[PDB]
Amino acid sequence: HPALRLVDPQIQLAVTRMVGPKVYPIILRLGSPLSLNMARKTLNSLEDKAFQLTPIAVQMTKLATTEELPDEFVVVTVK
Amino acid sequence: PALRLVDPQIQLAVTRMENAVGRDQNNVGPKVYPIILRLGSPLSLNMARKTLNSLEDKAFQLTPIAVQMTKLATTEELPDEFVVVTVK
Ligand SMILES: CCCCCCCC
Repeated sequence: HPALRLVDPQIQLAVTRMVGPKVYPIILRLGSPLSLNMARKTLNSLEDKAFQLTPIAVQMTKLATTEELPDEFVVVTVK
Repeated sequence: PALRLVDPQIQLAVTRMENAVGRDQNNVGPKVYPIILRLGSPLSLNMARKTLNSLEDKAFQLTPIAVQMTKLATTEELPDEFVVVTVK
């Protein structure tokens, strides 16, 4: 019943292990939902530094027709 | 759940198409960030290329990809710029 969902092309997957860094579109077969946080060590004190997590809102159109699928991509599956 | 550290073979690519003001920020390239999983429900990853190009229905060649992820225990193991993927 989970229909394939296409992640918009500002979020892609770089796979160096198969042939150099290659960006690949992302398909999601969501079983459980999924969030996406950007982490940087920019909460600088006088001595330490902390991590701030700014969530990234990823737009996910669900796939209408399988003809829309690209020639090549990666399928991330969440159970 | 526990924090796994995906090895540099697999990283997230994020492109800033514009700026905050909408300034056309093209020809600057993507930005690759190491991935870390707040992994609850387990996760899979398959490369896919189209095959069976006899027009009938388009088919895809799903070759699984080995996700080498290492459990992290210290903060200096954590880079100063990364991405956290959270699954329930
Ligand atoms: C919304 C992007 C999901 C990327 C998951 C990558 C896990 C190796």
